[PDB]
Amino acid sequence: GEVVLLDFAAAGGELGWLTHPYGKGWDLMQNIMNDMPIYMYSVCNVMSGDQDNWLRTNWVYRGEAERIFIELKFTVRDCNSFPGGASSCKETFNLYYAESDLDYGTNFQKRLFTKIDTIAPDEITVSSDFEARHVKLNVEERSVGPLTRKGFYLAFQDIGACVALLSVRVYYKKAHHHH
Amino acid sequence: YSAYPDSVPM
Repeated sequence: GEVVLLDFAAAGGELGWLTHPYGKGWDLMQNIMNDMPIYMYSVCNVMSGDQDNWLRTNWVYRGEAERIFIELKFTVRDCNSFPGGASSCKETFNLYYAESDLDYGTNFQKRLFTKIDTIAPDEITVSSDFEARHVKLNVEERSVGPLTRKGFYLAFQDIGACVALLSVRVYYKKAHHHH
Repeated sequence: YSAYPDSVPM
């Protein structure tokens, strides 16, 4: 009974998301070391200390969806992997959304976005596991609604973590019927 | 530093 509205990993990086600032913040990457290609948005500016990097989805038409479920899969590297990053490095990132009736296109205005939650890893990836290609994939799900406008965006804010976002799946549950 | 091993820009 689920209807999928957005599926980053299945789209092969063709979804055309928006980054702000463009360049040096979140970057679209692929890993092809495994059976299935892996796609991701990732950032790792853990030494600077003044990071405010944003990632916004394409516009998603809501249709009949009222409550939307947002499933994220991601890795976070241990801040202790980076020497002298005690104050600059973080281990969380933030999830936001915005409802709208039109597509704003390339105009990203973070002032229109509402925070859903801080997203934190149950498992951090330490250096030895990173170097051996054994990353720890975390899964976090949140829901919001009822939605009331024609469409919505999700956005992701990085504040100085070493984070790879590998899956973003948004779905709703079809109305229950009495057989 | 990199967030994910063997990742290459698209």
